[PDB]
Amino acid sequence: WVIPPISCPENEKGEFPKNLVQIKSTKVFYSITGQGADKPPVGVFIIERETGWLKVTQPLDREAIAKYILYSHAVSSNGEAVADPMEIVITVTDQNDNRPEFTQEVFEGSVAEGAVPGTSVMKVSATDADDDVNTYNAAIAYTIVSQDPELPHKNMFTVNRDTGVISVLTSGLDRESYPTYTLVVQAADLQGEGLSTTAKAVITVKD
Amino acid sequence: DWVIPPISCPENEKGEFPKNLVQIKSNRETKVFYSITGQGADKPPVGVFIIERETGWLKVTQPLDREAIAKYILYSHAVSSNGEAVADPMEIVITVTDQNDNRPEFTQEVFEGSVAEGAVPGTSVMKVSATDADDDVNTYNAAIAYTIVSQDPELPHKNMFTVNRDTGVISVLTSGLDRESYPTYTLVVQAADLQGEGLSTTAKAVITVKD
Ligand SMILES: [Ca+2]
Ligand SMILES: [Ca+2]
Ligand SMILES: [Ca+2]
Ligand SMILES: [Ca+2]
Ligand SMILES: [Ca+2]
Ligand SMILES: [Ca+2]
Repeated sequence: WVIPPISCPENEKGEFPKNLVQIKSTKVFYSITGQGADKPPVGVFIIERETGWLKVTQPLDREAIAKYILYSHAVSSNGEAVADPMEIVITVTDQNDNRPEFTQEVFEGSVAEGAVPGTSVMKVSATDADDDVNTYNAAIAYTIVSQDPELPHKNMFTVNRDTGVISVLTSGLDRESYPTYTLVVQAADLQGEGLSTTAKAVITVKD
Repeated sequence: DWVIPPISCPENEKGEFPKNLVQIKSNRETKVFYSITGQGADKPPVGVFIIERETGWLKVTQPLDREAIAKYILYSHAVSSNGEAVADPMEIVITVTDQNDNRPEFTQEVFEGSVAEGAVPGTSVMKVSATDADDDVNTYNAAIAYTIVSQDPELPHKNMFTVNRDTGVISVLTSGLDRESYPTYTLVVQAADLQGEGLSTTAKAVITVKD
């Protein structure tokens, strides 16, 4: 045989089917087997019997299947396999089509009112379904969007953009005055420059 | 003949470099040395692509940028240890595939428009436009949807105007324009790719109410 590495981007558009590669091996008839061919999901990839042109029949979702393993078969017209089945690996390449997702809707934390600026309070966390191995499409930066109340100061807390750890930023926390803060926290991919989602951190001020 | 399949590589890849692409081969029989020529190999940008001289493994050495170069045209060479080419150079085409790494940008910071006060709801006012440097032929990464983010003043109500999400045409949505109370509106308009769901930017549309 001879089998090149094969790639298809997810979320393609336009006319289908789309040509991938021509598989070459008495007239020969080409077949593919495997999950994605004759097994679920059935018919995502096909091959032309006579030409050996391997094709994709629909847009792909990498977050469903990121890698397909198929086998090509070559059968003469008289009915004999003229070659061993050849392993074909198709790599589905990533597009940034998933926003980060916070693991909780409302994270809860507490802080001692006398805690010095720079004191760690709590941690927020988010996942991103996109390709964190080969891309930055899942590279999350955390930021604080808003603080309620805006008292005594507007920015009482800060979040570490890599780790999602929230710390005391400035002085002035006081249980008697404002016992609770609701922060809107954001997670944004492409290292903060990309798609984003929000959630809340509720911080209660202790003695 | 040579054997050369389609080669593609996504832009903006991270991780360890270099990365394997495909193995280049010829059926010839002495010890063969492989090499590559072209822009991206031995010509500017030099060394983006390299080949292992004895194995024929073609590799990329760094992240690519489709908006700089979307397609490379290289040639592979096969030379015996005695110094004679043992095949004719083979064209190798490398397609750089798109990532959504460009946010849309409006063609102006402030678009200016104007509307007669008694214009019936549904009347076209002005147009906003944005472009996107990503691949609009093959992806949704440059597929812009227009929306109105905000209207100032919010009087006599909000939603005085609307925007066609495909065309950027701003029209009168509801009645109530009154130049002697609210002489102008500043709309914050957004263009967002992936059909409205993706990367976004904002601009202003300032509308002067005529009589
Ligand atoms: Ca997907
Ligand atoms: Ca993502
Ligand atoms: Ca994806
Ligand atoms: Ca780019
Ligand atoms: Ca874009
Ligand atoms: Ca791009």
